[PDB]
Amino acid sequence: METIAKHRHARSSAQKVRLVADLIRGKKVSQALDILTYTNKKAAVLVKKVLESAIANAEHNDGADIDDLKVTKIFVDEGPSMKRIMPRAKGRADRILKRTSHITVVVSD
Amino acid sequence: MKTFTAKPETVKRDWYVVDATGKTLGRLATELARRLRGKHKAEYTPHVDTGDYIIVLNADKVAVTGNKRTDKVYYHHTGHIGGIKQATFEEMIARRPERVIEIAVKGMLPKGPLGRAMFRKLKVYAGNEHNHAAQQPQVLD
Amino acid sequence: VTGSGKKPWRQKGTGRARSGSIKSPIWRSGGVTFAARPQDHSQKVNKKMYRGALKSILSELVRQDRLIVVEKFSVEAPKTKLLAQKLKDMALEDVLIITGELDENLFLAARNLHKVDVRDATGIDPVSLIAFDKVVMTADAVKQVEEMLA
Amino acid sequence: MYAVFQSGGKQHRVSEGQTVRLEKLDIATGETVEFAEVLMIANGEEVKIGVPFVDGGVIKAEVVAHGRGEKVKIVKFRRRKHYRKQQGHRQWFTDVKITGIS
Amino acid sequence: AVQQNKPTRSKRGMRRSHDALTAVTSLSVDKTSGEKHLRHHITADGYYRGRKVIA
Amino acid sequence: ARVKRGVIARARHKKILKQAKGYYGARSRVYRVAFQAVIKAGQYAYRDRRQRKRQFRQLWIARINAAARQNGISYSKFINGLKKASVEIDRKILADIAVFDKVAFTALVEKAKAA
RNA sequence: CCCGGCGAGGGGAGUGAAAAAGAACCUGAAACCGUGUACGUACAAGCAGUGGGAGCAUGCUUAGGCGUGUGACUGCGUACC
RNA sequence: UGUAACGGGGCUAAACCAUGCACCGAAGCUGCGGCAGCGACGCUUAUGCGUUGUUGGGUAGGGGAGCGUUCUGUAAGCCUGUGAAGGUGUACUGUGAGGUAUGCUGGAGGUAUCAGAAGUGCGAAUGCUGACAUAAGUAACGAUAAAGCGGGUGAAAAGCCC
Ligand SMILES: [Mg+2]
Ligand SMILES: [Mg+2]
Ligand SMILES: [Mg+2]
Ligand SMILES: [Mg+2]
Ligand SMILES: [Mg+2]
Ligand SMILES: [Mg+2]
Ligand SMILES: [Mg+2]
Ligand SMILES: [Mg+2]
Ligand SMILES: [Mg+2]
Ligand SMILES: [Mg+2]
Ligand SMILES: [Mg+2]
Ligand SMILES: [Mg+2]
Ligand SMILES: [Mg+2]
Ligand SMILES: [Mg+2]
Ligand SMILES: [Mg+2]
Ligand SMILES: [Mg+2]
Ligand SMILES: [Mg+2]
Ligand SMILES: [Mg+2]
Ligand SMILES: [Mg+2]
Ligand SMILES: [Mg+2]
Ligand SMILES: [Mg+2]
Ligand SMILES: [Mg+2]
Ligand SMILES: [Mg+2]
Ligand SMILES: [Mg+2]
Ligand SMILES: [Mg+2]
Ligand SMILES: [Mg+2]
Ligand SMILES: [Mg+2]
Ligand SMILES: [Mg+2]
Ligand SMILES: [Mg+2]
Ligand SMILES: [Mg+2]
Ligand SMILES: [Mg+2]
Ligand SMILES: [Mg+2]
Ligand SMILES: [Mg+2]
Ligand SMILES: [Mg+2]
Ligand SMILES: [Mg+2]
Ligand SMILES: [Mg+2]
Ligand SMILES: [Mg+2]
Ligand SMILES: [Mg+2]
Ligand SMILES: [Mg+2]
Ligand SMILES: [Mg+2]
Ligand SMILES: [Mg+2]
Ligand SMILES: [Mg+2]
Ligand SMILES: [Mg+2]
Ligand SMILES: [Mg+2]
Ligand SMILES: [Mg+2]
Ligand SMILES: [Mg+2]
Ligand SMILES: [Mg+2]
Ligand SMILES: [Mg+2]
Ligand SMILES: [Mg+2]
Ligand SMILES: [Mg+2]
Ligand SMILES: [Mg+2]
Ligand SMILES: [Mg+2]
Ligand SMILES: [Mg+2]
Ligand SMILES: [Mg+2]
Ligand SMILES: [Mg+2]
Ligand SMILES: [Mg+2]
Ligand SMILES: [Mg+2]
Ligand SMILES: [Mg+2]
Ligand SMILES: [Mg+2]
Ligand SMILES: [Mg+2]
Ligand SMILES: [Mg+2]
Ligand SMILES: [Mg+2]
Ligand SMILES: [Mg+2]
Ligand SMILES: [Mg+2]
Ligand SMILES: [Mg+2]
Ligand SMILES: [Mg+2]
Ligand SMILES: [Mg+2]
Ligand SMILES: [Mg+2]
Ligand SMILES: [Mg+2]
Ligand SMILES: [Mg+2]
Ligand SMILES: [Mg+2]
Ligand SMILES: [Mg+2]
Ligand SMILES: [Mg+2]
Ligand SMILES: [Mg+2]
Ligand SMILES: [Mg+2]
Ligand SMILES: [Mg+2]
Ligand SMILES: [Mg+2]
Ligand SMILES: [Mg+2]
Ligand SMILES: [Mg+2]
Ligand SMILES: [Mg+2]
Ligand SMILES: [Mg+2]
Ligand SMILES: [Mg+2]
Ligand SMILES: [Mg+2]
Ligand SMILES: [Mg+2]
Ligand SMILES: [Mg+2]
Ligand SMILES: [Mg+2]
Ligand SMILES: [Mg+2]
Ligand SMILES: [Mg+2]
Ligand SMILES: [Mg+2]
Ligand SMILES: [Mg+2]
Ligand SMILES: [Mg+2]
Ligand SMILES: [Mg+2]
Ligand SMILES: [Mg+2]
Ligand SMILES: [Mg+2]
Ligand SMILES: [Mg+2]
Ligand SMILES: [Mg+2]
Ligand SMILES: [Mg+2]
Ligand SMILES: [Mg+2]
Ligand SMILES: [Mg+2]
Ligand SMILES: [Mg+2]
Ligand SMILES: [Mg+2]
Ligand SMILES: [Mg+2]
Ligand SMILES: [Mg+2]
Ligand SMILES: [Mg+2]
Ligand SMILES: [Mg+2]
Ligand SMILES: [Mg+2]
Ligand SMILES: [Mg+2]
Ligand SMILES: [Mg+2]
Ligand SMILES: [Mg+2]
Ligand SMILES: [Mg+2]
Ligand SMILES: [Mg+2]
Ligand SMILES: [Mg+2]
Ligand SMILES: [Mg+2]
Ligand SMILES: [Mg+2]
Ligand SMILES: [Mg+2]
Ligand SMILES: [Mg+2]
Ligand SMILES: [Mg+2]
Ligand SMILES: [Mg+2]
Ligand SMILES: [Mg+2]
Ligand SMILES: [Mg+2]
Ligand SMILES: [Mg+2]
Ligand SMILES: [Mg+2]
Ligand SMILES: [Mg+2]
Ligand SMILES: [Mg+2]
Ligand SMILES: [Mg+2]
Ligand SMILES: [Mg+2]
Ligand SMILES: [Mg+2]
Ligand SMILES: [Mg+2]
Ligand SMILES: [Mg+2]
Ligand SMILES: [Mg+2]
Ligand SMILES: [Mg+2]
Ligand SMILES: [Mg+2]
Ligand SMILES: [Mg+2]
Ligand SMILES: [Mg+2]
Ligand SMILES: [Mg+2]
Ligand SMILES: [Mg+2]
Ligand SMILES: [Mg+2]
Ligand SMILES: [Mg+2]
Ligand SMILES: [Mg+2]
Ligand SMILES: [Mg+2]
Ligand SMILES: [Mg+2]
Ligand SMILES: [Mg+2]
Ligand SMILES: [Mg+2]
Ligand SMILES: [Mg+2]
Ligand SMILES: [Mg+2]
Ligand SMILES: [Mg+2]
Ligand SMILES: [Mg+2]
Ligand SMILES: [Mg+2]
Ligand SMILES: [Mg+2]
Ligand SMILES: [Mg+2]
Ligand SMILES: [Mg+2]
Ligand SMILES: [Mg+2]
Ligand SMILES: [Mg+2]
Ligand SMILES: [Mg+2]
Ligand SMILES: [Mg+2]
Ligand SMILES: [Mg+2]
Ligand SMILES: [Mg+2]
Ligand SMILES: [Mg+2]
Ligand SMILES: [Mg+2]
Ligand SMILES: [Mg+2]
Ligand SMILES: [Mg+2]
Ligand SMILES: [Mg+2]
Ligand SMILES: [Mg+2]
Ligand SMILES: [Mg+2]
Ligand SMILES: [Mg+2]
Ligand SMILES: [Mg+2]
Ligand SMILES: [Mg+2]
Ligand SMILES: [Mg+2]
Ligand SMILES: [Mg+2]
Ligand SMILES: [Mg+2]
Ligand SMILES: [Mg+2]
Ligand SMILES: [Mg+2]
Ligand SMILES: [Mg+2]
Repeated sequence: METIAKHRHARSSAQKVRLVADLIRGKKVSQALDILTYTNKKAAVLVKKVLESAIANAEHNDGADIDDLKVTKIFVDEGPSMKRIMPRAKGRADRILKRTSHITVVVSD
Repeated sequence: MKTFTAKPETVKRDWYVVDATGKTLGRLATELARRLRGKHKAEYTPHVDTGDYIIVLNADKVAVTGNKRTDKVYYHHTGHIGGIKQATFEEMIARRPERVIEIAVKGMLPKGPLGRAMFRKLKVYAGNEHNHAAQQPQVLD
Repeated sequence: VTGSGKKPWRQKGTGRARSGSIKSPIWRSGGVTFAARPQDHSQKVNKKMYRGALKSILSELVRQDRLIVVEKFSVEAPKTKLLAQKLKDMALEDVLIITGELDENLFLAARNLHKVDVRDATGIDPVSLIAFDKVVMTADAVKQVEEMLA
Repeated sequence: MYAVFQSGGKQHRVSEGQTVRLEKLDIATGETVEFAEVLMIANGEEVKIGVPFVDGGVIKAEVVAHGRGEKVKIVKFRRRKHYRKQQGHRQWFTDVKITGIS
Repeated sequence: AVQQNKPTRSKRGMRRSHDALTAVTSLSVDKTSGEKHLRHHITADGYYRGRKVIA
Repeated sequence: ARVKRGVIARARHKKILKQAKGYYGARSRVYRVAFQAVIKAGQYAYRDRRQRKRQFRQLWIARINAAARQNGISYSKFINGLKKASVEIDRKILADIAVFDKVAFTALVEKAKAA
């Protein structure tokens, strides 16, 4: 089994969330859950909630067992960006992009 | 029909010694650079380092014609604000006699990774003794 | 196109390609450079060329054996079932039944039949004589067409 | 064993048995060819030439195939002079299997 | 100010090579309870060095 | 009769981007940049079919000149020696014989020594 | 049902012929951004390709080699309009 | 700014004057294929060619012969849920525009042949619309009037309530 879980339209850019997701890759679920408790970032809480989903997701539906489970394929994709007007000096306007991410996690064994 | 090219792994490299005592710098340096490159070999390939290892002992005793002992200058920049340093052929032998053959060969070798690779092959020496007795480096003239 | 003549932004000053109208064909939602106008594509054909072409095509039917000349050709009552049934014996399907005396009974009975067409001897055409796989002409119609083409 | 011979305006150092691609010949798909244009024959004793060709040496070969080579594209392009040209080319060859170094 | 011509994926990557942040890999364990925490920091429940010193 | 040109343009761009496969950065990805690279590749290709014939001749000549000087004759005198003995063998083969069969090659240098 | 804040969002289960038809809903290209596999890449100078070319990885027929990806090193090479 | 007035190394011959055969050396010439333009040739024939010469760099520009696209006639025909168009790969093939066959995706249209008509082919126009990059996780987060601690609720509290 693989047993996916994913946050779609997660309010943070890829680049930032992808920085956390590089910590957890091919690591044991119990070790991976710990790191994000003591990774001083927002995207840690955002990525953890998907993993902690993926484990229950895996254990209830399909695979069972928490000991032998590794984060095989974690990846963050850039989602739809919301355009907003930011007015600048001298009359001109800039179109800022409130970015979103699609965070996927795969918890196999 | 796909002509032969010397495969590095199959290249059987040889060791040589040249006594440079009383030899003309350029005429030595040339014949060295021809060998180092591997031109003399019938399996010469321009993109492979086919040439032989050479030991050039008694570099300080190398001879030069005319007034080049004093007149021949070796310029180099320090890469600095106005740093151009010169050294005559005497002054060069007084400090670094290895540099004379080195520079005279390096100019005659090609310029690039393989050119630098075939320089490494050369082994210049000031004294008559060489510590590469292990390779049985045969005498060349 | 609907829209003002106004320049949206001025000639110089702003770092942007000089525009003169919202309606220009190189802009979106306005222009079409060489817009079509309703036009008449009909072209002149010389009487002698038209007659000559008819004489050319109508003579080639004789060589190919498409032209089936007949005596009296007419359905009994205005009914398709009978006309469809009588072409089985004649061994015909895609045809141009040319008739001098154009019967309403025969006409009405060939309106619904697709591969059959019933033109008058006067109203033969260049495309029709070529299009249909056979051409059934009445002896009166041949006599009329002979005189018409001349 | 190996011998040298001239064929398509050019020479081939060939051995007995192996296939050789050479320039097209006016020959059938599965007939045979005799090269009396032999330049050299090597063995224990080498038979080299002080004249054009050997003497009684004849290379007998059999025609294998009559296909065409890989498509070579030709791109001519004059920078800034509103000129460029395109032209493919497949060269005809004839594979021959050697069956007699005499 | 201002780039003459745009940098690549390659360079952008080359710059980002050092942006990768390090994990802790150094979790403590409280003597009595056996709960994981940061070194020299108190636990979630309220322990430090096997003695309760917090409500 | 309005003609959309999305199907055919794509097919034109995609053809060239297939030829650009292997190039660095935009030169593989971006038509506008690739198309130049693909043309240049063609120009260089056309050129280098000429230079391939040059380079190899030099490569052979260097091998023959190397193999000749082992036996004590220079290339310039060797080829004149072969010409004067009406030998028709080319550089390509002399270079191949020079590498492979030296005991054979030696006989050509003697054959040249006669003239 | 299950994770989550009786959220979002997911995993199921189910409906359908199909749910990468699940409402941000036919098809779903390209730019652009990723995750994994093969090779190359930390003494090397420039339109980044092109002719040569070792090795290595895979596909094959094998008891030769020939495709395919890669491209050490090397001759030539200053984009398009 | 740096040798910086042989391209460099370097040379008393690897300089110069003279002669003498060598060799290298271009897409030049010859060799062996392949294609095409014009002219003769025999008169084959209405043009294939035993041929047979010769030519074939090309901006402005002039003259030929084609590919492809959407639509109309051939077509109430033909190909298509035993899988169309489109998307995406692979393999052949033509001198080129291209063409053919097929894997996966797609889930319903497509269209031979020879004609006809064009909104008929885009890389550039500081082109026009939409999408996405770069700089960059950079500057900045808008008055230098100032915060501190306790409890509360809450998944979570520097900012909310007391
Ligand atoms: Mg939120
Ligand atoms: Mg990384
Ligand atoms: Mg974040
Ligand atoms: Mg986006
Ligand atoms: Mg402002
Ligand atoms: Mg203003
Ligand atoms: Mg000073
Ligand atoms: Mg060079
Ligand atoms: Mg309007
Ligand atoms: Mg006006
Ligand atoms: Mg006005
Ligand atoms: Mg401007
Ligand atoms: Mg509008
Ligand atoms: Mg309009
Ligand atoms: Mg328009
Ligand atoms: Mg009109
Ligand atoms: Mg008109
Ligand atoms: Mg009219
Ligand atoms: Mg009239
Ligand atoms: Mg019909
Ligand atoms: Mg009428
Ligand atoms: Mg001939
Ligand atoms: Mg021009
Ligand atoms: Mg073209
Ligand atoms: Mg600029
Ligand atoms: Mg610029
Ligand atoms: Mg990348
Ligand atoms: Mg950084
Ligand atoms: Mg560790
Ligand atoms: Mg339309
Ligand atoms: Mg377009
Ligand atoms: Mg496209
Ligand atoms: Mg297609
Ligand atoms: Mg194009
Ligand atoms: Mg594509
Ligand atoms: Mg490649
Ligand atoms: Mg490459
Ligand atoms: Mg692309
Ligand atoms: Mg691509
Ligand atoms: Mg040659
Ligand atoms: Mg629970
Ligand atoms: Mg809540
Ligand atoms: Mg509740
Ligand atoms: Mg609950
Ligand atoms: Mg939802
Ligand atoms: Mg939900
Ligand atoms: Mg869902
Ligand atoms: Mg079901
Ligand atoms: Mg069902
Ligand atoms: Mg079912
Ligand atoms: Mg199906
Ligand atoms: Mg499915
Ligand atoms: Mg389902
Ligand atoms: Mg599914
Ligand atoms: Mg299903
Ligand atoms: Mg699908
Ligand atoms: Mg679907
Ligand atoms: Mg779903
Ligand atoms: Mg919904
Ligand atoms: Mg929504
Ligand atoms: Mg919608
Ligand atoms: Mg969408
Ligand atoms: Mg539908
Ligand atoms: Mg789809
Ligand atoms: Mg998609
Ligand atoms: Mg869709
Ligand atoms: Mg797709
Ligand atoms: Mg894409
Ligand atoms: Mg693509
Ligand atoms: Mg990209
Ligand atoms: Mg990346
Ligand atoms: Mg990638
Ligand atoms: Mg990657
Ligand atoms: Mg590696
Ligand atoms: Mg170095
Ligand atoms: Mg290295
Ligand atoms: Mg560099
Ligand atoms: Mg350099
Ligand atoms: Mg350079
Ligand atoms: Mg290449
Ligand atoms: Mg190659
Ligand atoms: Mg291998
Ligand atoms: Mg190179
Ligand atoms: Mg150069
Ligand atoms: Mg270049
Ligand atoms: Mg140039
Ligand atoms: Mg200076
Ligand atoms: Mg100075
Ligand atoms: Mg200088
Ligand atoms: Mg100088
Ligand atoms: Mg000066
Ligand atoms: Mg001076
Ligand atoms: Mg000066
Ligand atoms: Mg010079
Ligand atoms: Mg010179
Ligand atoms: Mg003298
Ligand atoms: Mg002179
Ligand atoms: Mg001469
Ligand atoms: Mg040549
Ligand atoms: Mg030529
Ligand atoms: Mg020529
Ligand atoms: Mg012709
Ligand atoms: Mg003549
Ligand atoms: Mg010419
Ligand atoms: Mg021309
Ligand atoms: Mg002009
Ligand atoms: Mg044609
Ligand atoms: Mg057409
Ligand atoms: Mg077509
Ligand atoms: Mg089509
Ligand atoms: Mg139609
Ligand atoms: Mg109609
Ligand atoms: Mg038909
Ligand atoms: Mg029907
Ligand atoms: Mg049919
Ligand atoms: Mg059929
Ligand atoms: Mg049928
Ligand atoms: Mg069916
Ligand atoms: Mg089905
Ligand atoms: Mg079936
Ligand atoms: Mg099927
Ligand atoms: Mg199928
Ligand atoms: Mg089809
Ligand atoms: Mg259509
Ligand atoms: Mg089609
Ligand atoms: Mg298609
Ligand atoms: Mg198919
Ligand atoms: Mg098949
Ligand atoms: Mg099909
Ligand atoms: Mg599939
Ligand atoms: Mg599917
Ligand atoms: Mg479907
Ligand atoms: Mg449907
Ligand atoms: Mg399907
Ligand atoms: Mg339909
Ligand atoms: Mg049609
Ligand atoms: Mg037409
Ligand atoms: Mg047409
Ligand atoms: Mg027209
Ligand atoms: Mg017209
Ligand atoms: Mg147009
Ligand atoms: Mg354009
Ligand atoms: Mg173009
Ligand atoms: Mg243009
Ligand atoms: Mg543009
Ligand atoms: Mg600008
Ligand atoms: Mg634009
Ligand atoms: Mg950015
Ligand atoms: Mg930050
Ligand atoms: Mg920050
Ligand atoms: Mg900066
Ligand atoms: Mg800063
Ligand atoms: Mg700041
Ligand atoms: Mg501030
Ligand atoms: Mg403030
Ligand atoms: Mg202030
Ligand atoms: Mg209180
Ligand atoms: Mg509190
Ligand atoms: Mg309390
Ligand atoms: Mg409390
Ligand atoms: Mg509470
Ligand atoms: Mg609470
Ligand atoms: Mg809590
Ligand atoms: Mg709680
Ligand atoms: Mg609670
Ligand atoms: Mg708490
Ligand atoms: Mg507080
Ligand atoms: Mg504060
Ligand atoms: Mg505050
Ligand atoms: Mg406050
Ligand atoms: Mg307040
Ligand atoms: Mg209150
Ligand atoms: Mg307060």
